[PDB]
Amino acid sequence: MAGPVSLRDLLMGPWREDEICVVGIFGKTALRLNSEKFSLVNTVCDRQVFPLFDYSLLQAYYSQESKVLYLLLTSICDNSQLLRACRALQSGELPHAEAHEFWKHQEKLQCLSLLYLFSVCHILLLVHPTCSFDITYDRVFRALDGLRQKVLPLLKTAIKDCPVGKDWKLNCRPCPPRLLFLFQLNGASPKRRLQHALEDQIYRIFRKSRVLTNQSINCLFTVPANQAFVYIVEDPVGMLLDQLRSHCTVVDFTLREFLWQHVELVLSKKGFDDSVGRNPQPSHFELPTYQKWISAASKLYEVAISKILSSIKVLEGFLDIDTKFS
Amino acid sequence: SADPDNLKYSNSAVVSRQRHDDTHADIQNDEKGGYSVNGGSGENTYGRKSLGQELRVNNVTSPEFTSVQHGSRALATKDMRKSQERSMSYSDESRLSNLLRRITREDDRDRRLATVKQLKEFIQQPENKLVLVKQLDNILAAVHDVLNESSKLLQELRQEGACCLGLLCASLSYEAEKIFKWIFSKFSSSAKDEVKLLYLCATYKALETVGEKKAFSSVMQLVMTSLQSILENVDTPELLCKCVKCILLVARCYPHIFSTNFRDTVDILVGWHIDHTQKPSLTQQVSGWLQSLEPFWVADLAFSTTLLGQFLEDMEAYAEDLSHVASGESVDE
Amino acid sequence: AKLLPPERMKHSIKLVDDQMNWCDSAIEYLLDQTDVLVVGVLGLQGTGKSMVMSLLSANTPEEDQRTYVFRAQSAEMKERGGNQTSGIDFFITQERIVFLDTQPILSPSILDHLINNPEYNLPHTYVEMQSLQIAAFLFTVCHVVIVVQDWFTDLSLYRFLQTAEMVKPSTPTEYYPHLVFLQNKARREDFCPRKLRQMHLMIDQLMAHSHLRYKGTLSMLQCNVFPGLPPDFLDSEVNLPLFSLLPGYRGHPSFQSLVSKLRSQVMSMARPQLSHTILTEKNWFHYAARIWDGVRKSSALAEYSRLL
Ligand SMILES: Nc1nc2c(ncn2[C@@H]2O[C@H](COP(=O)(O)OP(=O)(O)OP(=O)(O)O)[C@@H](O)[C@H]2O)c(=O)[nH]1
Ligand SMILES: [Mg+2]
Repeated sequence: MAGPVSLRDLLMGPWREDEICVVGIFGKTALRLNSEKFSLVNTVCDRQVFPLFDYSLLQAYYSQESKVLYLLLTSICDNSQLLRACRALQSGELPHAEAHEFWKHQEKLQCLSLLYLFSVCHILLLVHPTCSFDITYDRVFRALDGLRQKVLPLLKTAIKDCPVGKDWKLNCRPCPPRLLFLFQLNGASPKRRLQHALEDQIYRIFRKSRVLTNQSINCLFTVPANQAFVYIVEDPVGMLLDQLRSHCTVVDFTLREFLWQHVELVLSKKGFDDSVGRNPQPSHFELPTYQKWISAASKLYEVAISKILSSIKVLEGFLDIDTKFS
Repeated sequence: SADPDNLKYSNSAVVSRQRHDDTHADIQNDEKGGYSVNGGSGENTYGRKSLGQELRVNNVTSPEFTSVQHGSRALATKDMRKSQERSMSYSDESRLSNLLRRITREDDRDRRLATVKQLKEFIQQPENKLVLVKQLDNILAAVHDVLNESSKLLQELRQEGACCLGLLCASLSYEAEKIFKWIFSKFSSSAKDEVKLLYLCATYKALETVGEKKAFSSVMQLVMTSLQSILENVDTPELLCKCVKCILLVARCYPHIFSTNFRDTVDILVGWHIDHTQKPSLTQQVSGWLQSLEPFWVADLAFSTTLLGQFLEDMEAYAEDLSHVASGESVDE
Repeated sequence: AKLLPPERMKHSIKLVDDQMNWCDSAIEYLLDQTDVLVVGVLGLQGTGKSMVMSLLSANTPEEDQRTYVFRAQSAEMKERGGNQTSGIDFFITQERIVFLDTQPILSPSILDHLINNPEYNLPHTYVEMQSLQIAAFLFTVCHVVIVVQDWFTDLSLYRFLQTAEMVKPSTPTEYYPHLVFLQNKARREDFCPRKLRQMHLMIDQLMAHSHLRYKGTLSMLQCNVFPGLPPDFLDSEVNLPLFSLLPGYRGHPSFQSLVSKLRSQVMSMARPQLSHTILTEKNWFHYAARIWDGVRKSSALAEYSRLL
């Protein structure tokens, strides 16, 4: 009965509290029949929510049997919306400068929609079907702290009249969202070691780039648990053709344990205290309810989708380096 | 001799003494008193040491019943009883007489834990029984293999693990329908009463699951048409009663095994379409799709020569939506 | 019989050291020929940019990986990350075809090596400079740039290639090499007409303003009766009784056939003149070394590093 929509979801006035735990899903995906985010949403809740067959069309879906609100983003980095962007840019909307400005605006809208996940969410699941940490995300994560801080008062002044609580209004988010990167396999016990290698690489990268600070930073470390899943190498229509060949003749969590190990820390109010450096240990679990979460997300979306937020995009200076260089 | 017993109390002397086990009497309780006191690492070694010295008719099996102090201290020791009963093979102390009741007490306590004590203390029991037969053991096992596990919090593979118990034990007791009768007496009571509640749904699904766990083995007798009444009384409390959107997985699997015993002779198959044709109400769950399509295969196996009309016509835009990435549901459709 | 002495290689040769240091070990295998093809490859960490070069220059698809000129990933994939190709390698096939299997541009393994141990403020803004230095050296020196990609439409790749052209030092008309987009590890979907059209549209819209010859002479070797549906461009995809012995439906051409049809295109690629002279295989090395010094100490990068 749940509808995979975000704009219509927030425009609500059943499952009221539900002790929900939202999970953001962003990242890049290849041209395929079923997107990676859709497959993840279908495998997590153990049901085909999105049945298979140039904007960031962010869509939500609540699972009553798991109390998880999956919010999947269609950022231009994805190859599904990018196809429609290149189609609309081919026939009728551009010169070189206009096309570059269009791509820059698309990337800015993507960053805005992503800040909507690092602002109202608990866990985050990246998508990169390469098995290699995309260093670009670093410059993206380093480009979100600027927006997460400068646009911080612009968001606090718009979520004041909300039952979110004290800590949520203080840091503008329910709690530090944990990044759980999820890479797909292409060629390859052997995977158990690759997960730890990628975890160590990502940790070192975010520590040397200041992307993972010892305080309430935009992201989290997740040292005790694991935040690097590796999918097995099915998706297209080839199972039927592979079943013809058979008809004619006649540990290692899987999308549930690897994600539940982190979802339980929010559904059980355990929190995200996975911090290092003998810090003050600020860990506000802030287990929200469907009603309160929707009340907060409505204002968050109305402000970011933006009186001054639209004027803060120029405060990035980390993704439009091409424009300044030219 | 006795020196290796003390040496077994670092691991060098323990290993050196472990070789004497292949050859006294004071060593039987040595490992049971040392394995339950030492750490977990040096526990299975001791548990296996004394299992090759003597016959251990009553010396080893004596202190094992008194291992109620801890869970592992009892599981590892009962492993000693299992190994000795599987190694003797001469029918002196192996699934024996009233003394064996101790193991039954063990079976009466293994449900308290997470079924870890049942991973081995139930799989070797049927194999240890080669000459003497016992039927009350099946009832005493099912009392907890399906009631305590019905809400044991996953409690996911324990049902399948215990299913083998009845498979390897239900071969005897031709009059095994008493278990089905006792499981179905409260079946209709919990089905029709009272309202949509979690406890109800839980016990209902547990009873349904038992309906197949026990049916998997009972194929000998009779069956003097009682299975028709079983099908009727299983379909009536689920078709119109709920009507609640609960977990019909086991509710859909019960008629599968129920009708798997009749090929073509006769049935009330007319009253089955509404049971199955009404189940395809998208969309949940991924396993529910398979548990519902399997009844389709069962009905198709029962429609040998008398079925036609709207049945196949209802396969135009209703069941074709189960052809998605899911391999299980793909093959089941 | 001695007036025609040939010369061949056995393993790769690194021009740029692990620390981005030019090497003079390739002149031994260079000759005084004019028409010398120079094909380079750029890609992500595990995009498979050396196996392609190995199968195109000397090796074939049916041969052990250890025999490849350029070391592939056999046991390093399962271990910490990848990036087995530290620096730009070198190899001249019997056909005098120079091959440049550079390191993975924007690779996490190089960043980890830098963090664990350089004239910059952060190692993250340094792995992007080495990537730019290799992309500019692969455009001002190479005749073809084989942009390998593990997965299709990596917007980061299309936004980085457009940034490497900005650093391309001109004035030695601006010389702009070709661009071969290899979809290494391609699934059965990539070999569909609709998928081909979508890929061509996407790569033409992303590279609409590149000034690089990314279209014209590829993607029309092994297909169906298909006429040219889309604005075809340089895009060659590389996959990853008797009735009982029927192989499964791969859905794509055989790996050997695709490797052969891509090697034929790479060898047949247009070899336009260099900056201002013929620059024979010997003069080329004297022309690619000066470009390296001019790009490693150029003003374009010196200004771009401040913007990072
Ligand atoms: N490109 C490619 N790689 C494959 C394929 N099948 C298996 N592989 C494996 O994927 C790895 C990537 O291929 P390479 O081209 O050798 O990788 P590389 O060129 O060294 O690039 P780096 O990962 O940066 O070191 C190889 O080591 C192979 O073992 C395939 O069909 N194409
Ligand atoms: Mg390589």
